[PDB]
Amino acid sequence: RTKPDKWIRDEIERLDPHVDYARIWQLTMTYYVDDFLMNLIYTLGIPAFTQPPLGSIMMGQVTRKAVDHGQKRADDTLQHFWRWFEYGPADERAQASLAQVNKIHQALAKRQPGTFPARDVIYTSSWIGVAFHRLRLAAGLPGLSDKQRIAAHHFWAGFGSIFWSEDGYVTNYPDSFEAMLKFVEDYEAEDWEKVESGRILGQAINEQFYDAYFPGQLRALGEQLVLSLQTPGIRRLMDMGDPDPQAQKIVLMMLNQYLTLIEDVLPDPELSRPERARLEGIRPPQHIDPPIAKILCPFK
Amino acid sequence: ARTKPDKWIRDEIERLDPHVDYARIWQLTMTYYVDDFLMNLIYTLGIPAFTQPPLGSIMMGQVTRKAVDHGQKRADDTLQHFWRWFEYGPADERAQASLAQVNKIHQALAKRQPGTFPARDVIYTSSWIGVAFHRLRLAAGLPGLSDKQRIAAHHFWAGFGSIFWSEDGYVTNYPDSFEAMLKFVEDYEAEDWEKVESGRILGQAINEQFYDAYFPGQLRALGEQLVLSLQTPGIRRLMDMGDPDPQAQKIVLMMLNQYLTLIEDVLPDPELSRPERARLEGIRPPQHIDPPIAKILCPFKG
Ligand code: HEM
Ligand code: HEM
Ligand SMILES: [Cl-]
Ligand SMILES: [Cl-]
Ligand SMILES: [Cl-]
Repeated sequence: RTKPDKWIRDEIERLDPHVDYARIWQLTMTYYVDDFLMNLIYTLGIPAFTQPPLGSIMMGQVTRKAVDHGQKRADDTLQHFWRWFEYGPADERAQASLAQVNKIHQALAKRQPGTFPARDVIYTSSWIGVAFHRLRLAAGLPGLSDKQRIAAHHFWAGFGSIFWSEDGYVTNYPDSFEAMLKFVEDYEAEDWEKVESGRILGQAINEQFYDAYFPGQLRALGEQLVLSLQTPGIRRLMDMGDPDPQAQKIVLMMLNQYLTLIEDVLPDPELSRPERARLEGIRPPQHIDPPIAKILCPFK
Repeated sequence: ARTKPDKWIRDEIERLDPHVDYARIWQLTMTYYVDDFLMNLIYTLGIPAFTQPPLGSIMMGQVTRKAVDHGQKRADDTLQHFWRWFEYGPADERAQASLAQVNKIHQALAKRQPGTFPARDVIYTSSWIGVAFHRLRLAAGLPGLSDKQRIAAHHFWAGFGSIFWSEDGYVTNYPDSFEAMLKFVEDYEAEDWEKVESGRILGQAINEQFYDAYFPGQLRALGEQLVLSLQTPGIRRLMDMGDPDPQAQKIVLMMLNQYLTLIEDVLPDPELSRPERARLEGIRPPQHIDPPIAKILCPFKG
């Protein structure tokens, strides 16, 4: 062992959340978090991101990638997310990945105008920046600490500034973590039109998670986990159904206990998950190097 | 298309006669709610128990080396037999022909190293398996096997005993009840077994197979707490496994309690046993490949 059994909490406490926001987000989102939890977040996220009809149409009907190749879509998305999370928006390795995502979105926008308003870039990024926070609160665990919240804000405000939308690069971002939460909650309270494309996509997204981590007879358990964590508003909008009240209390407690065990009790990891992944003989699919492009709009 | 009611397994046991239908009751106890993960957990807890006698850890760890050098294959190969026995029971030719193969294996091993397969150890090992889920449940704060499950488990393993070869002959004189099986297991585990390096080496390779299969990379620590929380204090000391972190132990035992509660009491019962489910998959899962068999020499009588 190179490090003390407990060092992550302490190292965050030592850092400045206004300067070291990249490092704090990395410590928050890439050490205790593994491929399973990161997949859980993506699974909860895509149906949130696609509350606008044009988004569920785009993914579910137009490209079909989530429906016909759900596993590849999940792996492809996460290759980018892990890279961003490891290095942050000031780093060229993350920026060149984002440049590729911007190029993808730009071509999609020509196929279907109105799919990429800045509103949705703010929402999606804000969702991700508060995701683990909200998941923890749903499981009865404490929210992110003061420094984690401030860092998460600066991290996502930073990525916002280099994130393309049909309204241009996202210059005017929520002002604080609390402002990100309120944006996400306000957006989720909007009167989105309910559409069959949303149901179809939500189901394909859910099934990817089940197929990866809860195969065969385990499906039912995995379903309770997702339906226990997905917001009531998004479940209704996408016809996902509702958790069994008894199962929900149990699965949330099990998630609570697992996170408690790895955070408070068992030794902290010495390396981030991406680092661990790059030591494996075969590169795990979520940790393959994302495709990159020319950096057009550099971080300021 | 649900074919069965959400809850039918408990009720089916309740309708059965544990003195006649013991094979079916054991099947309902050990092959529906149990999956490959839990079955692997039972194997992992079992081998170091079975090898408390030095000659057993020597045989597996030094002589054949299979559990040390090919742990995953050993686990799969053992469980192919266990699932088959559990699905059909000792009165069934399919299980008998598998056991005949295991008897042949043990017979050749016993010639290589006499004293490795006394009736004592066949009784202990089979009794350990017959009370394994019972003890695991009690360790996790759940109720033990029900009246009929206990009776059936006894008859099941008494039956297998009668066709199980040992160096003292086929095991005719078996513990007389579930309670007697539990006391035999407890008495054996209280014995003053000689502590030997072969035991440490084997116990650690057994543990590592489980970690490698279900708790890879950073998950290992969690997997270790699970095993060390369930393994008996006596066997941990004997095999230098160490002791669980008291905080982690309480957490992992509650998580196991809750998972079993969820699948048993809350979520719909499975419609098919795990072997049945397994035989529907495009590729046969390794635990559920049909075991190697031999000619039935000593047929079940009862
Ligand atoms: C909100 C509206 C958005 C829509 C409708 C959308 C849709 C898509 C589509 C259609 C793809 C191509 C793969 C496919 O056919 O499914 C894609 C790729 C991607 N998007 Fe978005 N996106 C949106 C916003 C965002 C945001 C805000 C992020 C990140 C913060 C993001 C991250 C990605 C990544 C990393 C990929 C690459 C995945 C792959 O190559 O399959 N998207 N998106
Ligand atoms: C009492 C001491 C026992 C010892 C030392 C022992 C040892 C062994 C050995 C060495 C093998 C061959 C595979 C290897 O190289 O590891 C084997 C096979 C097997 N034994 Fe035993 N055994 C014992 C008792 C039992 C009992 C009581 C059962 C079941 C109730 C059992 C079930 C099996 C099965 C299913 C196999 C086949 C696994 C394979 O082919 O890899 N053993 N045993
Ligand atoms: Cl953070
Ligand atoms: Cl299954
Ligand atoms: Cl890892």
